[PDB]
Amino acid sequence: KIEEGKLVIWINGDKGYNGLAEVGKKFEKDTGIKVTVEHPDKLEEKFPQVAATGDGPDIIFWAHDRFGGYAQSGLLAEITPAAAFQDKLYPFTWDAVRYNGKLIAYPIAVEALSLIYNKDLLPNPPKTWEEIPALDKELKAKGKSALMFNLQEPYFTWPLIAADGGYAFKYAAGKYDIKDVGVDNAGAKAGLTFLVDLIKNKHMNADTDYSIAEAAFNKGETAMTINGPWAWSNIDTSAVNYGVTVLPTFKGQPSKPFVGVLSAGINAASPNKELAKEFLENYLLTDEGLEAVNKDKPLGAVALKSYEEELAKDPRIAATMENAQKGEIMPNIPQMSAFWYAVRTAVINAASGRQTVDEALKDAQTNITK
Amino acid sequence: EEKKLTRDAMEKYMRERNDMVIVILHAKVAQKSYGNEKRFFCPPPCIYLFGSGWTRRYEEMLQQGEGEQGAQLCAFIGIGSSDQDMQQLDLNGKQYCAAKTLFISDSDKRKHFMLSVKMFYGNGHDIGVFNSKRIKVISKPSKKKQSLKNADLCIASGTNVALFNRLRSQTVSTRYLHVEGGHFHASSTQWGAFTIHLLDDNESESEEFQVRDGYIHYGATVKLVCSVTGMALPRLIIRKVDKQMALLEADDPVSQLHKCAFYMKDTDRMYLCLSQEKIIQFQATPCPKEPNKEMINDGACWTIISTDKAEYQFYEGMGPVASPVTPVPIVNSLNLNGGGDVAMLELSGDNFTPHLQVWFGDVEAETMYRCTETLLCVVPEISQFRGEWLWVRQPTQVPISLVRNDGIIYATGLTFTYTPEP
Amino acid sequence: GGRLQFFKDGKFILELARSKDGDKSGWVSVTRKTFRPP
Ligand SMILES: OC[C@H]1O[C@H](O[C@H]2[C@H](O)[C@@H](O)[C@@H](O[C@H]3[C@H](O)[C@@H](O)[C@@H](O[C@H]4[C@H](O)[C@@H](O)[C@@H](O)O[C@@H]4CO)O[C@@H]3CO)O[C@@H]2CO)[C@H](O)[C@@H](O)[C@@H]1O
Repeated sequence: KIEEGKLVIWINGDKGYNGLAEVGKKFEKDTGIKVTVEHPDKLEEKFPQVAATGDGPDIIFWAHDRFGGYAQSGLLAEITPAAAFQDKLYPFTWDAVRYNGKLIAYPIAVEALSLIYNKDLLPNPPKTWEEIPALDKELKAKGKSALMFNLQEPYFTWPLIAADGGYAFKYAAGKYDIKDVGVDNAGAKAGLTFLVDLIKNKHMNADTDYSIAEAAFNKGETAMTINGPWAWSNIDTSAVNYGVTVLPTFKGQPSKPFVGVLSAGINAASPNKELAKEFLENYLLTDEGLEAVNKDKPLGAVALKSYEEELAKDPRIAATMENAQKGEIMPNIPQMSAFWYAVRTAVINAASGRQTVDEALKDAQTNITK
Repeated sequence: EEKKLTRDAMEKYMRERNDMVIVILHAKVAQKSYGNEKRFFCPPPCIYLFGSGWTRRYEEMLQQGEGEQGAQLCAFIGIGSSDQDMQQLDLNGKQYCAAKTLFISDSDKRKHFMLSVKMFYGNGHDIGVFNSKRIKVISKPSKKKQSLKNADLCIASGTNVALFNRLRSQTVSTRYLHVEGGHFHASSTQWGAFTIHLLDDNESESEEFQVRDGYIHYGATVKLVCSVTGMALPRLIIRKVDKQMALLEADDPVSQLHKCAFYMKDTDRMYLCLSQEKIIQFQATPCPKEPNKEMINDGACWTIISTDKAEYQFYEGMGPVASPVTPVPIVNSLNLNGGGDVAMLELSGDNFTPHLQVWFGDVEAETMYRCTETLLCVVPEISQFRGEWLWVRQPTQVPISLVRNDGIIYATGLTFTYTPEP
Repeated sequence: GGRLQFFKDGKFILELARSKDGDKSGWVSVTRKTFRPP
């Protein structure tokens, strides 16, 4: 089904896909190979559905957590770069895309959530989650709110849930123990209880999603948001004077974001594997290719050493990496999506009142391991 | 212009599910016409059309300029031999049509046959040929104890039957047991298929009653339940009829086209009886000469016959096609196939071709054609359904379809759920 | 782990569970209310 002599790329809608299309245009001018960049919704779920029948893109971009599941189903071509190319990227980024001893994708950039704040509404942002209720009361009296962030995606709420003890899979005896899940322990319950208490006390709304939080922060209605590097371009074009800083602590402990490595996998059903490798290694993973993408939507701390060094002085990237150091790089194992699906429902059910915090997390604990 | 089914076209289909449905209700056996006398099939085979797709297609053809005659549905029914002598069914703009003049002459030596319903539009656009289930050719029932001569001639508990009464010197010849508006009637135009359930002799009167298996014998306590409405009669005792009298001593199995009476259990000789289109209780008079015999009314003599149903569903996923939608693939069973490197799902049925793909909801599966009775497929990625766990109230029953290369979608009656391991 | 249950006109006909550690997955038929003595 995939057309030979062309490249089809899938990348998420929040990433610099227009910048990636510019790299695709340069590739086409030099090789005669047309590159089509698409950003379909639920691409990470569609990829295993269509790639199993020989369809799908030649190249798929997503954070590395999804890739072990794709590799287990035989959907990815093995990545075998020459030593001289492999050395151009940070070893820990190659570790994120290593599964059962094999490289299964090319690492692109390191992402972590940070606290983003409006310097005019809030020159001194809170160091703790505990002081957000009093801050919101003060801002509400002036028709503003303290904080708005995406409550629909567990990626955004996980840093708080993990802070006091929540974890996905315990690492033991050289591997992740898929039967040892940490979503219903005391720490995870304390984190989710605090979040639900914010909703109960009307400091946050259970319905707040990505677009609602982005519009509110970028219009100057909320003093703070929680977001990744990709969100900085839209704030730059707004009138907001913003800062990017360390996430608030909870019970005196840092918020622990799950760190993602944006990665590019090659479809095992692609008849254009050598063209995909040439595009990724010779065009994208260069100072020029990453700059074109980064200028569209910031990538975070890129995997390419030379270009990461060039951008390293950006204080927004230093804050991203300060938050990243306090968290951990996601596992890439197949059970990762099972963990995310279960935690997503637990947060939504507890935030809406459909389940108590305890019942939501106990049920997520069971389902993540099931 | 033959077009493959797209995910968007499947998603659109899964929203409304307006499948074109054809139902053929008929008896499992047919008595032969010896000499010149024609014994028309009784109850008359009935053809039902369901779904909004029939009227929609008609209105589309009128707006396309086909005209009334061109847009009309044409339906013919035959016995399959001689193939040439099919009878027209007046099915246009109707929910159903009964075929009242079908027969099988003594010259036809087939032991079994199927009814064939040929359908097309007035403009010549072919729909196809839809078969009934296999019908056995039988001789007139005799006055002998059915010592399991054929499991086919007997009537099992949990199977469907039609019940009819032949009227002598009346303008209405035959009346059939039928349910409408929560009432049982003796209809002259319609017939119901009733599930006959065997009950234990000590089973009391109730709606949520017991489960019992085996062949129905005379003297057995039975429950007759409408296969469409679920309406039931009170407990009955199926009894053998000789001349115009019910035989209490009969214990022999109930056979095809036997004349039988239904005694209303725990009443004073009350029998299920017709009076015009009405269903009543009629009191039998005990025989002065014979002790184990009760004189019943003509309206209390019912002829019993096993029935069957053939159902076909299709949907033009990519619009009208140049080829007939038949033979409609049928899936009877599923099993996991171990023989081979990867454990594949095995679909057993009929009318499979190398032009069919298995779809799990809106996800197309890798399908391997083995023979006309077997298809194999690789279960596709379905882990996205974990997104619904503790979100949906009940697990979603996801439909499994067979899709043809020209976009025809065939509903299979198969669904799956994806739930946490207990 | 997740389990697949198949239904024919609403009636339960088959259950599949995922294949163990060795080596890939994979589906196995399962009879949860049947004990087979070794
Ligand atoms: O119906 C349930 C929802 O199912 C789908 O969402 C799932 C994804 O399929 C899972 O992969 C997972 O998503 C993770 C994601 O894998 C992980 O990388 C991280 O995603 C970040 C991303 O790294 C970052 O670069 C940026 O894009 O923000 C993303 C988060 O929004 O965290 C995700 C989980 O929050 O779990 C989700 C469900 O939570 C489907 O796409 C949804 O539409 C559907 O509602």
